[PDB]
Amino acid sequence: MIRIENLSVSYKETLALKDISLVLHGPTITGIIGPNGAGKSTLLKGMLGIIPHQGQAFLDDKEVKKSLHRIAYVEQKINIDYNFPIKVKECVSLGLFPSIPLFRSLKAKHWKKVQEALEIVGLADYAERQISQLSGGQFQRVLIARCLVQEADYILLDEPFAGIDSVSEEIIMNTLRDLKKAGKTVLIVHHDLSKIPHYFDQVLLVNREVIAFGPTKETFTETNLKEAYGNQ
Amino acid sequence: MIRIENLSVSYKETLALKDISLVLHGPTITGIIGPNGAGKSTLLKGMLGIIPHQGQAFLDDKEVKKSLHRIAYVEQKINIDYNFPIKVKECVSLGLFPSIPLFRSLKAKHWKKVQEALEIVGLADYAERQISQLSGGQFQRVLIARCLVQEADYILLDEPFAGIDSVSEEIIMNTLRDLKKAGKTVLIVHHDLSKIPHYFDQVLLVNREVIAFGPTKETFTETNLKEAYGNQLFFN
Amino acid sequence: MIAEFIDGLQKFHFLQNALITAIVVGIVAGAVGCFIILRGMSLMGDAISHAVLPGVALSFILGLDFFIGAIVFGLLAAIIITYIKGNSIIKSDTAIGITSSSFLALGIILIGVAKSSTDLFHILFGNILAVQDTDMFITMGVGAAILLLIWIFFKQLLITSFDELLAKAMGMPVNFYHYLLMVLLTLVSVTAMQSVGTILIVAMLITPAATAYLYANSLKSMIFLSSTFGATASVLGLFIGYSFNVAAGSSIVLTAASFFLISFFIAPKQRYLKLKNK
Amino acid sequence: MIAEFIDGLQKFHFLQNALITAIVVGIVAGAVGCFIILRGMSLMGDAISHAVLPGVALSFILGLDFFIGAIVFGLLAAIIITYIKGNSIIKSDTAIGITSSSFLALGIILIGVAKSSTDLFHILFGNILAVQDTDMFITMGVGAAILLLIWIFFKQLLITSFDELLAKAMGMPVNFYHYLLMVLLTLVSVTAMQSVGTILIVAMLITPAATAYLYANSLKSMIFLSSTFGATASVLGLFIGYSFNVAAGSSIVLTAASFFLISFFIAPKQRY
Ligand SMILES: OC[C@H]1O[C@H](O[C@H]2[C@H](O)[C@@H](O)[C@H](OCCCCCCC3CCCCC3)O[C@@H]2CO)[C@H](O)[C@@H](O)[C@@H]1O
Repeated sequence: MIRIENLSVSYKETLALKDISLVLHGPTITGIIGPNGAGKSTLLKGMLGIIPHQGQAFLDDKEVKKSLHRIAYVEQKINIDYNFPIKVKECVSLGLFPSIPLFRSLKAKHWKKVQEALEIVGLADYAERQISQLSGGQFQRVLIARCLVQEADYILLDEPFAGIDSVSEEIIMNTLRDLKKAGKTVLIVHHDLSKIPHYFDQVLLVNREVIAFGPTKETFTETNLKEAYGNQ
Repeated sequence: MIRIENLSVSYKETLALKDISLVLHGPTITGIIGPNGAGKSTLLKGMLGIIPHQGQAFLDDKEVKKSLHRIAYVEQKINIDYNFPIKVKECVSLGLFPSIPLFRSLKAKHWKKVQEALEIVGLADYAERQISQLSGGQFQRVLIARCLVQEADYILLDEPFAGIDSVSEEIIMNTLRDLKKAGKTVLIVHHDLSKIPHYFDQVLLVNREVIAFGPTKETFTETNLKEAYGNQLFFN
Repeated sequence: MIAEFIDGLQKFHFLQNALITAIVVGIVAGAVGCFIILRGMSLMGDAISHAVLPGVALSFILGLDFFIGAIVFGLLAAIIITYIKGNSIIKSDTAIGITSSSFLALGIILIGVAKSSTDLFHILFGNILAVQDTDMFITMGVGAAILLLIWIFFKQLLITSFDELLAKAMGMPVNFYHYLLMVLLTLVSVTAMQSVGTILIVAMLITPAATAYLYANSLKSMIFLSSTFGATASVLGLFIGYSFNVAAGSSIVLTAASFFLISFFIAPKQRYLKLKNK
Repeated sequence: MIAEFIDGLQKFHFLQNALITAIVVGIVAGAVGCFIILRGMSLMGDAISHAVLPGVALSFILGLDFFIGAIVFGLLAAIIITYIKGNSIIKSDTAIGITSSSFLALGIILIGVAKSSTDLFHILFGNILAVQDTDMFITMGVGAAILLLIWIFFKQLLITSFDELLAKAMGMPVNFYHYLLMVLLTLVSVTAMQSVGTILIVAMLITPAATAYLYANSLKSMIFLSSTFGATASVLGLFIGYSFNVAAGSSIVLTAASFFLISFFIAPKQRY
């Protein structure tokens, strides 16, 4: 369960996000939709405490900021530096870094998870490649593989279906369905309004405030979308 | 008559705009709409030739790039540095600079235009004031006054109604309605889907490609909108 | 201490040339400096100052004019900075850091082989007390040329600095006025070597302008203030160095820095600390 | 040329210490330098070096260790920069330039009262040909401490430089490693006062790193190459300065720049 209380984030003068109170239940694949730049992606950063925010957030009778080991955050591809010298397997292994303490190294059991995570997303033969050499769809699968090795009960993605090939989308989506089958919560910030009932069983419509929230067929309506995107 | 023909743009590898072809007749107040970051704003820059682009655009036979004096561009407020040392009247006077040749200055003739432009937008008392000492609504009206002094036949506004009060919004829209009555094309990239049939008589729905184009009532429909915002993959 | 400084300016010919050169450098560097910090070129101001050194040194041994060498090596740097970015994954700031320090190091080598150790120290740090008449009159000539060039292109430099996107929509050659300021910057750099020296040129550009930026309500007002702060800081620093027997170039910069520090708190626009307090 | 240099390294004592000190500065500045350019701190690297001068100057007057003053005045500059941004209209690049030039001027005056102008030149540009034993052992000691700290927090410095946004989501103290990295930077700065000098430290930080950045396929590989190019440039630079009787500090920088210029064309990644 992801409960939120009066979460707000200020851009500079006006509020980017305004008083978000919500209670999300799992297991689920939930979709955060709405206009670009109007709260979607900020909600995830304010929830995890990545940026300064005014409200609170909880994960199962415990605060989110004291439970970051239970969450896996997958950021947008745009933010990541592709020129940085790093192989695919080394990028995937970054997900294991929290579990490794100081004065310790990655043993053979840890590389087992990296080799298994790549096989799940179909990048076993791209292990020694540089991340600059991969395509947009392939690179998302590396970030999903990096997320899998954390073994989080909660998964937070940010526009993972934005600008990718259909072969990657199939692999990514099948992986997320399996996480829901494993009794885990998936919260995705969707880039547009494509395939809403296919991707998501719960939908959270956002434009500064929460316009609507609930199961897809009920909440993904003509009226709610007009209220969100139409603004006035 | 604006005339776009197979215009394309690429910021980094991928295509921002894909094969834009269009002919816009005026006078009119046309609204460019669609998802934010999909092509709306890039079209005005590609049309004017501010950024590299594969294609050409024309204005009444003659080309756009060889007739920039006939156009006036009003960019977003975010691009402009508010902290820059410049008064309101001095900011409005920048529109006249193309008319002034080298080794020449603004006489009393030109400053009369600036104060009249401010009287139209309702900022005659703010002439001797910093642009930093203004609200979002007021600063937008200064940029519209800066546009008026150019006396352009074509007007391009990038999200002018984004983040302004209703008093400024009405004053700005009255000014643009007067420009329509003068017999001039006003092309505006809108920030959302608010007051579309009220403001615009024509609509240009853009998401990389041109999804729809024509009169508002005919084109501003849920079928066209959901194709744009759904990205050719909208589920009911 | 104040009395004998005024008396020294009446007697000595070297202190007169030190005063006039310090004044002219302070005025012109502060005038150009306004455009440097407004256009976001504070880094480039420091880079070109270093890039000029090898051109000034190479121009000396070949027997050419000092200002010609500064432009060639000044433009060579700007070419490399853009060329590094365009043909590699090396970032902009790293390309500016590598090319500036490399040109600086080259300049020290070229000066060492030809001229003495004292000459290198003076080129890097100042020697305001030993400027010849020919150097003074050329400084006034090139300094006045810089000012009247800005006066002619004031309207064009205004729009391009404030709103470059509007300038492109009007069909203005924005690249022309960018290179104009960099041509002016090199002329200021070689001029500023006399007072503050190669190492502290950047200070005379940005520090007076930054101080004037806290007060000014217009570009014309900002240039006037930036030149006044620069000129005043140049005079006080000369008075400090000559009297107390300390580095004149550093005293001039510290005086400018103290004007900024004082202005940082007492300026009307800075007194919007009340906004953040509540 | 080469025979005279090898003969000099056996008979002359300062040339032995000049070689050893130049190796250590080249290795450590190369390793730290990798993190500087990858995180986009090349500008801040130059400013911190200038901010070290008043600390090292004031440290000699009070009779304290140079490292204490450098860390204090080094981080003071960084604190002033952010303070200028947050409490004024002045932008970042202007604020960095103002504080570094102001601190450098403050350092020149503070050196002027206690030390002479020849000492100012040595702190600012090298004195590679006259480093003492006590200075060499301190350099090797502090240089080893920098390499150890990087080795201990390698995974933590890796993840924060590459994907800081993920490190924040994991709950890592991202600011701690940012300040740790700036402490290493200030330790290299005072260490570099006996080879290239205060003014040309940035060159030995970023240029060997940027050269290694053209070849490297990992951070570990990059640090190895950056330290190799840093060490080799420091050796050949000393050979040039010794043989032709010219500024060795500058000769070391030009040698590092020449490797970069060559690597710009011949590198596999630059070709494809
Ligand atoms: O060349 C002969 C001169 O050489 C020295 O003076 C030199 C000295 O080596 C250096 O300390 C200073 O550098 C000042 C800065 C040099 C950079 C170029 C300055 C530009 C300024 C614009 C006009 C052209 C010179 O120059 C003076 C002469 O002026 C000695 O004082 C003396 O032998 C003689 O007066």
